[PDB]
Amino acid sequence: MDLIRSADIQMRELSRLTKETIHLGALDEDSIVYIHKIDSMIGRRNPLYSTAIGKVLLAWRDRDEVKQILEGVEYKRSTERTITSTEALLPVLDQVREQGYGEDNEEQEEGLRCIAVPVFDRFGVVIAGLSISFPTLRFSEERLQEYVAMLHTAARKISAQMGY
Repeated sequence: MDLIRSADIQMRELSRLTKETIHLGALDEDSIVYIHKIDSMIGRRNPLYSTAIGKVLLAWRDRDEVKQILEGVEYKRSTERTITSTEALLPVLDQVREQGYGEDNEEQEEGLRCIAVPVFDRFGVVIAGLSISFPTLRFSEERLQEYVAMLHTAARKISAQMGY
């Protein structure tokens, strides 16, 4: 597929620029599926509500489609920070749409942080999320903003190559 071929190039570029773990994820019913990865030094499945990619796959969607997708989900509290109801998640999705990126701030695993941005198809629907990992510590608003800016560049190229 063309999405993975374009993504592969831009993900290798982010890995080059950042040395971080880069993922490409897509919606599989009521979970995310990792479809590509470039490692720090693919088929894995994860919750929609605790992943940065999950948040971006939902945030631009019709909010009735969202509540539909999330109907079947059994929320599980992984960590202190995990969002564990639809009612708690919908306001988070508002912020994701507003700011243009989604995050997982130790919501799946202590010590793990991820930041993600939407990848659009030719119609403006989010078809994948493109993310960057993180060990949590050296937090810099500056690192976050630089990471978001480079994700957006990468995603816009992938989307353009999709016909967006």
